[PDB]
Amino acid sequence: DVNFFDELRIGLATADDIRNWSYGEVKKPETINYRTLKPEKDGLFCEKIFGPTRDWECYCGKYKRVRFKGIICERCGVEVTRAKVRRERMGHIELAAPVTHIWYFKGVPSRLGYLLDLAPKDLEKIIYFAAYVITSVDDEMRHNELSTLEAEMAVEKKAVEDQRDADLEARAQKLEADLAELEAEGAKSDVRRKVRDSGEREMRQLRDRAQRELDRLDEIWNTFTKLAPKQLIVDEVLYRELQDRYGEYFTGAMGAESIKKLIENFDIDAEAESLREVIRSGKGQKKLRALKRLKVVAAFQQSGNSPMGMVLDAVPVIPPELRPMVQLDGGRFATSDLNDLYRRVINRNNRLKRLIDLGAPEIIVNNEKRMLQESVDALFDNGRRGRPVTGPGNRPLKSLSDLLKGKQGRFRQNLLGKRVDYSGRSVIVVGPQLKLHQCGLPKLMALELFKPFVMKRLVDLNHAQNIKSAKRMVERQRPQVWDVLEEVIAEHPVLLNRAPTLHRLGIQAFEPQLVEGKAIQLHPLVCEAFNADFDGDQMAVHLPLSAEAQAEARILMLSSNNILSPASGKPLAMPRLDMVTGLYYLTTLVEGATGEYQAATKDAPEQGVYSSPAEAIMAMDRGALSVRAKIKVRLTELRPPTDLEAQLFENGWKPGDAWTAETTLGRVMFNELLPKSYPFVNEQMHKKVQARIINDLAERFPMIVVAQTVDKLKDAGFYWATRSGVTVSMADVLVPPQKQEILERHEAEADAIERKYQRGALNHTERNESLVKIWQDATEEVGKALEEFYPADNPIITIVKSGATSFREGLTVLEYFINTHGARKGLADTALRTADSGYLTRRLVDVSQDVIVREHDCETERGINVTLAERGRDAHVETSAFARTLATDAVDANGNVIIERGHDLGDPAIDALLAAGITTVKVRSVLTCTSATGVCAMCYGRSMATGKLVDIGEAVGIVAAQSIGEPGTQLTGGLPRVQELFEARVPRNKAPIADVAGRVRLEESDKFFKITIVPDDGGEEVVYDKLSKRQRLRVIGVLSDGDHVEVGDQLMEGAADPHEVLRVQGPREVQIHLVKEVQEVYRAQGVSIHDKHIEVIVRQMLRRVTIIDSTERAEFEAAAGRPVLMGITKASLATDSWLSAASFQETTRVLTDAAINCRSDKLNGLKENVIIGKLIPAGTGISRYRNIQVQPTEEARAAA
Ligand SMILES: [Zn+2]
Ligand SMILES: [Zn+2]
Repeated sequence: DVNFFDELRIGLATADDIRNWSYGEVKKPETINYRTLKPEKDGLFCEKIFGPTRDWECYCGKYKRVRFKGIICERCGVEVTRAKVRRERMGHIELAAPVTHIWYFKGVPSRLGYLLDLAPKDLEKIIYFAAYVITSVDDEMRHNELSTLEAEMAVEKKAVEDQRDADLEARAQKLEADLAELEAEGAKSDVRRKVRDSGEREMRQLRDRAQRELDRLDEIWNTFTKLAPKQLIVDEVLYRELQDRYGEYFTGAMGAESIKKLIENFDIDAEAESLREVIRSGKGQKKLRALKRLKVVAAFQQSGNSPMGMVLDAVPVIPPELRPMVQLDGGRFATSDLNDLYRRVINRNNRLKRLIDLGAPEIIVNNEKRMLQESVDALFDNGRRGRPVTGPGNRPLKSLSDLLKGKQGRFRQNLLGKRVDYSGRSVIVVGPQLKLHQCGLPKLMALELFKPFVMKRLVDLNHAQNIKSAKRMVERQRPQVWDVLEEVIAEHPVLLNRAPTLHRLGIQAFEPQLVEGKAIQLHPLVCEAFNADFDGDQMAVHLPLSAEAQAEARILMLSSNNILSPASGKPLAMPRLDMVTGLYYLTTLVEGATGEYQAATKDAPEQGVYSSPAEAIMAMDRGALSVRAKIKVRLTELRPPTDLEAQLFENGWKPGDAWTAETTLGRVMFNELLPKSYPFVNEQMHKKVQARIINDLAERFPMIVVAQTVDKLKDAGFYWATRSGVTVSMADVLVPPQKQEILERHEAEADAIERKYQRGALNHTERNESLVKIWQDATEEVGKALEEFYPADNPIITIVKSGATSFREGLTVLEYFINTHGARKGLADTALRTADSGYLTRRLVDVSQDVIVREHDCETERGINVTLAERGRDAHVETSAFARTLATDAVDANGNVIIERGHDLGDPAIDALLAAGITTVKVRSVLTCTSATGVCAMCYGRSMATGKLVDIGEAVGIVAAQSIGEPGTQLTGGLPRVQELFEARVPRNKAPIADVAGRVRLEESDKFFKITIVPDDGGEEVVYDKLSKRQRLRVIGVLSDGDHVEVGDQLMEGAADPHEVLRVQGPREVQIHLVKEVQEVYRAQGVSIHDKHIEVIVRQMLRRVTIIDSTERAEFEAAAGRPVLMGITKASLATDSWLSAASFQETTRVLTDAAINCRSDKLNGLKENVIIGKLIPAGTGISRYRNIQVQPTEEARAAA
C-alpha cells in the first residue's frame, strides 16, 4: 500500500497460479443454511476458506476476542482475523476434466485456432465434443505394417466385389426367368415394361449399396494412410471402424483435454521457424494467413507464458463480498448471479466425478464434460456462445465479463466515475449582486458541507466541550453555530459544476457566501460558461479539502482567473442579454435630446457645455440634461482618444489634466467603468464593441483589472437595462397590416402567371425565374413594410441592434397541423446532435489525453505557412494566425524586418505585419514539434485562456478534445463529416487529386467524366477515367480544359481520400488538409476553434509507421517503414498502456491480446494514474512541480 508502483503487468494464469491464489477448494454448491443463514462449510461463502464473518471470531466461537490473531480454530477451521479478508481471499475449483478458456476460443480471431491451425468452426467441434481429433500417430509401426494392411484391405475389398457381382447376376438371371414366364402367360406390353423397370432399378439399388460400402472402405484406408495429428474425424462411425482396426497405430480424443494434448507436444520454436517462411509466394493471403497467425505464435515465444494456460485445470472463485448474498430490507434475500454461475459449474463438475467413478458410458461422461465446458464459458463470458444462461424472468445472468465492462459497469465509468463525499447540489438562481469570484451558498448546504470544520471550531471555542457535543450542536442547528460558520467558510473556496461538463470552464471555484434560502446564487456572467439556464437548472458543489486542492481552486480554477474561452481566446464573461441592451441604451446618442448641446448664438454662449461630469449629473437629476444627449464637457480623471490627445498634449497623457470633448453623459459614465488608464471610446456600445473592447483591454491589463471591469459593466448594464424602457406589448408585436394585404397581392401574380403558363406563355424557365422575382419582390417588400413600420427605438428592434440576442394573426386548425410536422423533426434531430457529440468527444479525449507540454522549446526550425490576409485581411486569420509563434523572421521587401522570430504574434503584431503588407508567415506548430515527449511551449504558442505563453504543465490534448467536442451540439456537412475526418475513413463520395503537375484534358462522355493530366516532364500521362458527373468539378472559375494543375490540387468537388493525399503530398500536407476540412465544417456553423486544437488531434494520427520488413517514430532512430494515417479510435487502441486501452473499447480483445503478449504498463499516461489513484502526469502532477522545496529565506526568519 505504498501508492507508487512503477509497472502493471498481466499474463495467462496457470492452474498452479490459480491454486496458489486460492485459500482452499470450494467443494459444494451451497451458500448459506436456510435456517441458521450462516455460510455452509466447504461451499461458497465458507468462512474456513474466504474468511470469517465477524472480526476476530471463528465459526464455532471458541475464539472470540482480538487477543489471538493469525491463528486458526482447530474445530471450525476458521482463521481469527479481520472480516475484511472476506473481500480479498479467493477460492478455486479443481476440474475433473480440463476446460478451454472461452476468451481464447471464441474470441475473434481465435487465439487458439491461430495457434494450432484449427479453423474456429473446426476447433468449436473439438472442445464441444462434436468430432474426434488425432492426437498421436505411430509412423514406424504404420509404415512397417503398411504392406500387410494393404493386402488385407484389398482382399476384404475384393470379397465385397465378388459378393456384388454374384448378387447382380442372381437378380438378372432371376429377372430373365420372371420375364420368360410372361411369354408363356398373358403378355401385357405395359406390364412387360413395368416389370423390367422394377427389376432394372432394383439392380441399380443392389449395385449402389455395394458401391457405398466400397467407398466407405476406400474412405477408411485413405484416411488411415494419410492419418496425421490435428486431423478431425467427424464421422464417428468411421472413427470407430478406424479404431477397431489400426487402433494401436494412433490415438484420438475429444474435448478440452485433447486440445490440451495438442498443446503439450507443440514445439513453439519449430512451429515458428516453419512460419518464418517470408518466401513461399506470400503475395497471396496464404502467407498473410500465416502472417496473422505468426503474431500469436511469436508472442508465446518472445514471452515466457506456457500456451497451456488457455486450458484450465482449476478455476478461481471470486471473494464472497464481491458476489455478496445479503438479506434485503423487508425480509427478502438478494445475491449476485456469480453464485448461480459458480453453482452450475461446481454441480456439473461434481456430477462428473460421480460418473467417472461409476464407470458410466462415454456418451454420458462426454455429455458431462460438454456441460461442464459450457458452465465455465457462461461463468466467464455468458452469452458469448449460444443462448446465455437466464434466470427467472428470462434475463441473462451477469458473468465476470459483463461485471468487468459496461457503460455503467466497473470498466468504463463505474471505475472512472464514482460518487464523492463533501458534496451537494440544488437549483440555481441569478445572483446579480455577487462579485465574479463569489457564489451564493444556502446556509443549510454550507453547514452540512463544512460540518467537520464547524465542529472543531465550536469545540476550540468553549461552546461545546467535546466532539460529540459539537455534532448534535450542528445537527439540531442551534443558532450559535452560524457565527462560527462564516469563519470556517471565509477564504475557503468551493467548486461549482453543472452537467453536462463540456469544457473545463464547466467547473470553477468561488468564494462561498452564506445566503438565505435553499437555492444556489450563481453569478450572471458565468452562465455562458456553464450554459446554465435559470429554468430549474441544478448545479453541484464540491468542497476542496487538502491544501493542494484549495491551492488548485484559488489559482487554477478560480472564476475571475478564467475569463477567456480556452478554445477561441474570446471572452466568455463578457456582458450579454440585459447587460448589453442596458449599456447600448446608456451610450446611445439621441439627436435632439433634452439637454442637447447648442453652439454659441449671436447673443448667448454654448449652452451644452458643463464644468465637470458631476455637474451633468446634477443637471440630469433635474429635467435639464438627458443621459443620451450630445453635450460637451471637460474631463480631468479620464483618458482622451489616442489620436485626438496627441494634438492636445504630446507632453503626456492627462493624469489630472483637463480636456473637453463632446459625448453623451452615458458614454462618460460608461468610460468611468473602464480602467483609468484606458483611453476614451465615445461610441454606442454593441456586443462586438464591448467584445472588441474587452479583448483589447484583456491583452493590455492583468485579468484582475479585466475581472473588475466586467463586473462594473454588469452593474451598469443591469441598472440601465431597467431604465431602458424595454417591454413587450401588442403594439410592439402585432402585425403590419400592409403585409397581409400585399401578400394577397403578390399571391395573385403567382396564380395568374400559372394561368399564363398553362396556355403557352410558359417559355420554359421564364416561369421559374418570374415566380422567384415575385416571391422575392414580395419577400423584400415585406421587410421594408415591416422594418420601416417599426420605430427605430422599438423594444424589439433595440434588443436586435444591441446584439443581446409570425403567429400574430393566429393560425386556423389546418394551418397549425402542418406546422407540427416540421417542429417535431427539430426536437428529434436535436436528440441525435447531443449523443454523437458526446461519443465523438470521448474518442477525441481517448486519443489526445496524454498530450502535454514537456519542455519550453524543442528548437526545431520546422513550421507551417499561413495565408494571412489576401485583400491586397483574411477572414480566418483569427483561428490560424492569432496566438502563434514565428519560426522565421518577418522580412519586408524593402529590407525592414518587422516582428522577430519566436514572437507571440498578438493582434497588434498582425496589424504591424499588415502595415508592411506581408501576405504569408511561417509559424511554429505542434504538427512540426520535434519534442520526444508531448509538445513544447513555443511550438504550441499562447494559451487561449491565459493570453500568455502556455505553461509547461498544460495538458493541451484534453483541452483540444473539449474545444472540439463542445460545439458539436451546433452541427447540422456536419457531425458525420467530422467523424469521417477524425476517423480517417475513405470519404463518403471520393474525389481525386492530381498525382503530378501539368496540363489537364477534360473529356466529356455520357457514361463518365474523364480527366487526363499531361505532365510537364513530360512523362506518362495520368488518367482519371472513372468519374461521376453528379460530383461536378472543382472551382478555381471552374477547372476547364487546358488549365494548369499542381501536385496537390483537387480535381473534382467532394472529399479527397486522406490516405491518397498522404502518399502523394506526404505526412505534413495531410495534417494541413485534415485541419483544413475539419475547420471548414465548424466554420460553416460559425464556430471559432483555433487551429492548434485540431492540430493537436491530427498530430496523433501520423505518429506511427507501417513495418514492411524488420509503430512509433522514436524506435527507428535506435527495416523500412512508411508514414501511416489512421483514425483516432485505431490510434487510441494502439497506446502503450493496456489498461488504458482496455477501458476505451472492447476490453476482451485488449485483455486477451495483452495477457498473451504479457505486456507491462509503465503507468505513463494519466488515465492509468486516475484508475489506480495516482497523481496524473500533468499540471501539478509533473515531477518538476510536485518536488518543489519551500524554505523561508534566512532574511525573513530574522524579521520573525
Ligand atoms: Zn471455531
Ligand atoms: Zn516543438
